[PDB]
Amino acid sequence: AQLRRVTAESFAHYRHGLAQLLFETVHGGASVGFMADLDMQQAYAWCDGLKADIAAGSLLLWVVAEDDNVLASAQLSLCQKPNGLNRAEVQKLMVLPSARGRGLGRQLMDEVEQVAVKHKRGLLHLDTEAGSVAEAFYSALAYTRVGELPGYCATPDGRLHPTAIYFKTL
Ligand SMILES: CC(=O)SCCNC(=O)CCNC(=O)[C@H](O)C(C)(C)COP(=O)(O)OP(=O)(O)OC[C@H]1O[C@@H](n2cnc3c(N)ncnc32)[C@H](O)[C@@H]1OP(=O)(O)O
Repeated sequence: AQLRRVTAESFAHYRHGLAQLLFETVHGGASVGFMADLDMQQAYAWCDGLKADIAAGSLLLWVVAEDDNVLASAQLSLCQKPNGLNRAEVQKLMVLPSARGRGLGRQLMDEVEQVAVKHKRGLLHLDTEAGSVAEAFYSALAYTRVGELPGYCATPDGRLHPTAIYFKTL
């Protein structure tokens, strides 16, 4: 199982594995953008909407994989505004339910942070469901908690919940 940065040219190889990861993460209960009715048709559409920012270089995408089998993934959105070059937003960090607790989340974030540094990004920020396993995760990775935004998004079943803002100065 290896970590690879995905390009526009290698995307096709991981597209299916990435849609299944999103699929299992959503139905595992996480708030990562979708509802309980997400099916593979919609996961594929999510994957296809990533292709252009990945080809344009503003969205970096990684996966931890066994060939085409994707066990986890992480993305970094490089801010492109003329006064925001010092920052980037971590998003879509996900690990198959069955492969959790084995350190994959952390192997991804360590890559993300090192590439962030190689792209002169002094600031990494993100938001994630308040009270979720993702909170203890970022905290363990020494990300600082800013606080919450109430009713930020709904859980896959409809319930409104807050998101919690975290950051890391690299
Ligand atoms: C911007 C963002 O991406 S927000 C999206 C966040 N993603 C999600 O909520 C998706 C659902 N969750 C997941 O896919 C996973 O649980 C992730 C990505 C949050 C990370 O999970 P894993 O890959 O299994 O984490 P990993 O084992 O690398 O975490 C390392 C440390 O984090 C902490 N940790 C991980 N899982 C947990 C948990 N369930 N409870 C408490 N602490 C935990 C621990 O400190 C752990 O060190 P340890 O194993 O010695 O105790």
